[PDB]
Amino acid sequence: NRAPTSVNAQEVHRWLQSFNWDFKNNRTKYATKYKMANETKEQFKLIAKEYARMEAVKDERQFGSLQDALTR
Amino acid sequence: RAPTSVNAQEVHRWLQSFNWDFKNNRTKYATKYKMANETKEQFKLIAKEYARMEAVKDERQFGSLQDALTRLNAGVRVHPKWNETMKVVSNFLEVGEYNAIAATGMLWDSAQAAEQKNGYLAQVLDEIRHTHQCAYVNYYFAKNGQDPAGHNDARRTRTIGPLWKGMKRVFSDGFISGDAVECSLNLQLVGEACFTNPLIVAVTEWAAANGDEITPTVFLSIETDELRHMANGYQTVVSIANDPASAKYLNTDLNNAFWTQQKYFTPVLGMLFEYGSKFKVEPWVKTWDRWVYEDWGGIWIGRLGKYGVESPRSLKDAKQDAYWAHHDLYLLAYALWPTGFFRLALPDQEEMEWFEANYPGWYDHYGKIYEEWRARGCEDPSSGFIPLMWFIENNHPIYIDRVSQVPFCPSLAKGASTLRVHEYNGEMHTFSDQWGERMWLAEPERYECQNIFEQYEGRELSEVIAELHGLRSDGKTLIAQPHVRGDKLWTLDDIKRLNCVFKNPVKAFN
Amino acid sequence: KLGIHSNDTRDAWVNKIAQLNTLEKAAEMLKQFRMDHTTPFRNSYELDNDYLWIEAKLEEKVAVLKARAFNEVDFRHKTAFGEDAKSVLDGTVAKMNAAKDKWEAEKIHIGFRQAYKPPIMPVNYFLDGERQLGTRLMELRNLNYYDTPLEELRKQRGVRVVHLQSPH
Amino acid sequence: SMLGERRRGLTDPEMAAVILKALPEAPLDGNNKMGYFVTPRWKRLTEYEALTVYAQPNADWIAGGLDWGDWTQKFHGGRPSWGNETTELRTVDWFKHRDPLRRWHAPYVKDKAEEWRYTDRFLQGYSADGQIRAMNPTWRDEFINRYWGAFLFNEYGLFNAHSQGAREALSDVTRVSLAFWGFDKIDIAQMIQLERGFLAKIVPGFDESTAVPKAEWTNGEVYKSARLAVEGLWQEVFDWNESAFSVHAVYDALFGQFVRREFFQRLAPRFGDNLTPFFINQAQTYFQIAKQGVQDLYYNCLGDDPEFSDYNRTVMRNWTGKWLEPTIAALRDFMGLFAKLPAGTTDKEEITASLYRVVDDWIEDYASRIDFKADRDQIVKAVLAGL
Amino acid sequence: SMLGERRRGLTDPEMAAVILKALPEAPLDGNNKMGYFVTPRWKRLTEYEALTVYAQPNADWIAGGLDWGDWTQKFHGGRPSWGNETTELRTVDWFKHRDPLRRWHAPYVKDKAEEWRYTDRFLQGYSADGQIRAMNPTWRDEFINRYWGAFLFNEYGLFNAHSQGAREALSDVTRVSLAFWGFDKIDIAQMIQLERGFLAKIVPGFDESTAVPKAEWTNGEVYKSARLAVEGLWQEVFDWNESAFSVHAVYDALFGQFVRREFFQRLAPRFGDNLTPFFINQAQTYFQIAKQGVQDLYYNCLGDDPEFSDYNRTVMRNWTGKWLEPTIAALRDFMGLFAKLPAGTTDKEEITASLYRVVDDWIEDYASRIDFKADRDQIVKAVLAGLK
Ligand SMILES: [Ca+2]
Ligand SMILES: [Ca+2]
Ligand SMILES: [Ca+2]
Ligand SMILES: [Fe+2]
Ligand SMILES: [Fe+2]
Repeated sequence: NRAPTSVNAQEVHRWLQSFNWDFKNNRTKYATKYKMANETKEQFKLIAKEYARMEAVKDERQFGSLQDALTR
Repeated sequence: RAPTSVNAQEVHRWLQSFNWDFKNNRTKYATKYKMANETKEQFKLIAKEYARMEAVKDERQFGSLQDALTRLNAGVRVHPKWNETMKVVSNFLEVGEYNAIAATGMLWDSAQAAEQKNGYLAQVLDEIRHTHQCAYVNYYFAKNGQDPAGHNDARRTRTIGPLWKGMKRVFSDGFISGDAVECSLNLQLVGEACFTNPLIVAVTEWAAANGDEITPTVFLSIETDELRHMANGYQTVVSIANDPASAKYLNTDLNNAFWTQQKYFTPVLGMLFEYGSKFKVEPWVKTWDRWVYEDWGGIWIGRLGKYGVESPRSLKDAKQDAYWAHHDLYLLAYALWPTGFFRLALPDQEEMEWFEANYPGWYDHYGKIYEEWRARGCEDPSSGFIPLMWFIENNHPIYIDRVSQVPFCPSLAKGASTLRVHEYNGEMHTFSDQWGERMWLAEPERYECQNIFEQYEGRELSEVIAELHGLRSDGKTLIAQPHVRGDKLWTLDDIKRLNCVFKNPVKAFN
Repeated sequence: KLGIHSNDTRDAWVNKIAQLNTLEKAAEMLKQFRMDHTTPFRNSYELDNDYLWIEAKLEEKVAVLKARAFNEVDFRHKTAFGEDAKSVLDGTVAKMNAAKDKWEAEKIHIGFRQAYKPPIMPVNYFLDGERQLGTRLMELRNLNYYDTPLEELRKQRGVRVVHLQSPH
Repeated sequence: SMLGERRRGLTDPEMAAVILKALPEAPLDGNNKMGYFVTPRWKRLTEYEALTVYAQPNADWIAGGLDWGDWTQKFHGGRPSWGNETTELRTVDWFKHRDPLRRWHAPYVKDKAEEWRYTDRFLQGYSADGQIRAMNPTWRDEFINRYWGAFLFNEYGLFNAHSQGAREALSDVTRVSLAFWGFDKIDIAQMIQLERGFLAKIVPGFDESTAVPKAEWTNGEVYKSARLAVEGLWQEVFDWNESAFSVHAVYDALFGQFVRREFFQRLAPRFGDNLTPFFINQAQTYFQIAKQGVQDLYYNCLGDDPEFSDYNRTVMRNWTGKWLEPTIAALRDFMGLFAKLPAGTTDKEEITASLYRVVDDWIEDYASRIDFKADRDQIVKAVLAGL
Repeated sequence: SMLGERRRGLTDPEMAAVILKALPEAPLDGNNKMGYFVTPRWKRLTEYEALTVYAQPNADWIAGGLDWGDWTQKFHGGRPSWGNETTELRTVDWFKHRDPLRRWHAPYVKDKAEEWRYTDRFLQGYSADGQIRAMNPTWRDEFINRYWGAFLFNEYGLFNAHSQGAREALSDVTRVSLAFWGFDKIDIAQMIQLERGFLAKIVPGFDESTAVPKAEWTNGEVYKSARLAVEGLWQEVFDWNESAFSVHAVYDALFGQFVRREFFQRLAPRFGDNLTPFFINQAQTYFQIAKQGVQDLYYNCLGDDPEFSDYNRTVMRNWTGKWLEPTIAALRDFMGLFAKLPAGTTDKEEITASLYRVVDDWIEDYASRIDFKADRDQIVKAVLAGLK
């Protein structure tokens, strides 16, 4: 009942494909000979918050090495 | 609608008023002094800002460790002797950091002013950070080093040897047992200001000289937290400078605190630096003089003069006993090498020349002895020789000071050789100096620590080692070793065959 | 069976304390144990290497018994012996503040510990005394701490000097 | 110089060559796991456990200790540095405790720092977005400034109650948790002041001075029994376990939770105040964090100790009963605060439902763990009988 | 092996010795400041500026560019990779813009990451604390699930309106700010879904499917004009500045602020909903962060351009008038939602006052900066017409 619960990126991404909707002018603004399929999927189920966290962790180690040990 | 917020100082301005008066609003610990309830702190921090300033440091530190340092194999390309020395340095300091948590928790309970309490509190958290930092050094060297044994289990294997007992006296019990103010003096006024602070930096220097970039990364970060602790100790004095009891007790608790800390670090640190390294940074005699006499005894203590603080009366004594102290102790440490959790090495030719150059007379005493032990095979497991046997053969008993727990051998020492033996209510006691003797005489119930000869009396050496897990993963090879090479490592059987059985040296006076 | 953490002498006491089944007996054996093996005034040092561990193993037995023999009010204000915690506290503190010197003050403090250390006296009262008693003991001891030369101090302590050696 | 004068053994050709020459062919032991001898609480030993368990040098005479012998230096009188004598509770091993959140210093300051920096950003957005315009003026200048502020002294008092425990805790895992529980409390008190300081910047006649909230705390009437219960848990208790148990599994779980969650967190939103809840969101996150640790120590470890299960539960039921009374008293006094609220703010039907929420949660999370038979109806009645 | 096979020049004795021997006695230039030639906005050059300004290889024919010559490869037809032709606005230097928060990638993901971890901590504390118990059922199932939910599509559309600008922005500083304004919008849309997903876990029967919120957005009346405006801003605007300006300095500044702050942020608390405001706090924080950047680019840099100030203001006034009508229509339809609330929730006076708050803030923070003559009561009366 009152068990610590939360929501992750994959759980939100499950519904991301539905965010786009139809309307006459919903089309690319760029010239192209091709037509990208309306239901193409992506390999990684990310959302903005999770993308930022994983990149932030990388930055920490990188800049940490640069500013501390490598400089010393 | 300008973007607005609030910082730490703005909240801290009202921190002092957080405490309110009421009958039982007083310290729960016995003390002779009275800390002014209107004492202020130097750094205006709140819990959240504190966490942020520390989190930023962690970022750099762990970033360097996990990334660049690991990619450079920094955990391995370190001189064998230093890999071993760090097992002791990191873990022994770890307990100092850990008890400092309880110590400052006691100081926090002692302070009456909200701000003074907040200063101590900041240290409580720092000491927790430092405990985990020292823990991480051992953890990293165990995970990525040339010899994990000892680094991976010091918390239990350190209980086998005698050097650990004295460490607990200065960095465990000395930090938390007694008048809060006395503990404050052992930890902050003397411990950190005189030794800890300079030690941490010096260690990073010796570490770098011997290829160790792991320790500098961690220890230099610990170093950045020290200014808040200095202020705490300084503020401790300011807090009681007005109380009349201060003029009656401050100088004796300080002197006792000074003697207590130097008694252990004077010999131990010089030993770890000069004998636990290949490349030297600076002769310990020079270092000690600058730290204890020039910086602490002079500049630091001098600034507390306006508060009635006087230079420790036992200072002259400390300097006389100091010169050969670390050289004398290494002889005992190496002679009892099977009781440690680290591998030791005898000085090589370059080192012997270095020791003689910096300590005229070193060779004729210590040098000849080490060459004698080596030629006799103290490094070879098939020799059946452990230097402790040489002490017995030549009638050079080794005692443990009842107070400081520091091992001493009066018949061989080139340094202090005084010995006072007393009997009281069916128990013998051995002391190595007049200050420690007074401490026991005046406070016998404060010092009942059993020494290793008492606990191990009648026990065969290999049994004690096996029982306290002094073995490596294969369950046969000893953690401790009389050399730092990769072959010819001593095993429990090599020790068992020596038929070495401990005896209490004090019983010879019966 | 010799050993540091596990030895015959220790196994001997565990079986002994196990025979206990009365708060009275248990509490009494603890009070007596502390008189026989703790502090510089112990009756003997025969259990020097095991008394600290054995004591705790006794305290446990007494603790469990006192919990099943006392009521909520007493477990908090009454000693295992039946005394009234607060009374004992204020009394001992009275004597301490009256003590004429450090020699007298130390006897009171140490004696207090040997007799009322938990599970005997409730922790709250005990540590409260430890706070007041210790304060007085130090005030008397640390006054002119270095005045008395070692020769005399040794006499005052009543120690039997067996050997003195000093080149300087 | 560009190269510096100090030569480093890792990069200096000469020194490095010497070091490499002295190195063994392979590690002198394949066991590269620090803390390997520690009994894992979960599948595999965690970093939290390795870096924490056994840092405390306890000897075997202190349940769990791995060292031997007496301490090297003790208090005048003979009191040990650490000893069984500082707490009524007994156990087979003081190192059994484990923070469910596995917090050692690093993760701990990382989380609080993120909170600090987000807090700063939030305040900059709130003020820039003019959201203060929709906040009830009476609620701000009277209930936030006086009554909410006064509650900071309650939290501050609970904070200080941890001082002795920081010094007496019998293990490392327990000392770290205790320290963090106490630090989070002072944080909350400083956040209450932070909000008052923020209001002072965006509201022309608002005074951040603690004078008003302090007098309300010291000489007030709403928190009178509350303060009394605080001065007692802090300065009258000398048993570190009693102080931590009583403060977290009794008082703050009933009083504290009602005041924070059932009064301000419930009523503030009705006065157009999303500011205060922003800070209470933190206090609640912290309360729930600490709770997991409190439960693991007193129930999972002590209350269910293979040898002192019955004994410890008895002692805790004793403590629960001992402080359940001063707590209920602290509540009743607080109830008198509803009378100063504007008409129609809330009715007796709501407060009764909120109280049962606190009481029921308390029973489910604490009381029932030590087999303490508490009567929900009587408790609510006892407290509710103070409007 | 313990040592490894690969020898490194920094640590390998032989290789390092070779390297050290070739080194000069001191640096071959004392100017160790990357980007020293960049005109600092503040006292000293910032890390943000050094790592960002002039990263874009523009030639001098695109205002402020330091390179020369035509692009190496253009579109079929001849359209340049980047060119002045992609926006009506003109300036002396496209590199003048500065994000007042000085956000380059590292600081940006750092803050969002902090917000993500705290959010997860908050939800775990909220659910464990059982605070959901006091939330009005109707507000939750009807207004949060359907109406707040439908708003995710509004934010998603505004996010997508930034796609062309990400490609056409004429400088590094503008592209980075634009990218971050857009990324913050998709984040909000995802946080609205996150909340619905959360409620679905702690409330039996709550369906996190987007079907209902989407049907409200695509076919409902309350958001009809909002959707029409968003579809236009996103797909009918080919000018990257008209898009960014109209989105942030017109539509979202008026409609967006009203929905988020004057409806949900303002009313949720009245129904025991401290959950939704937790996320709206993030949205408002993001809105205010973007506002500073939007103001610097359009007012400080373009609207006050020493050479094209008058011109740019004329163009932005033009865009404001163009998008203000569709925005009023969006707000007007949104007024229909108030009739759906339980009687007594709010009244016409509160609604009107809240409308004036948004309009007055817009006139102060945006309209007045370009001398757009906005009539506050005329705008509000036009919107109130939608009150059913
Ligand atoms: Ca319509
Ligand atoms: Ca009205
Ligand atoms: Ca008008
Ligand atoms: Fe430290
Ligand atoms: Fe320190």
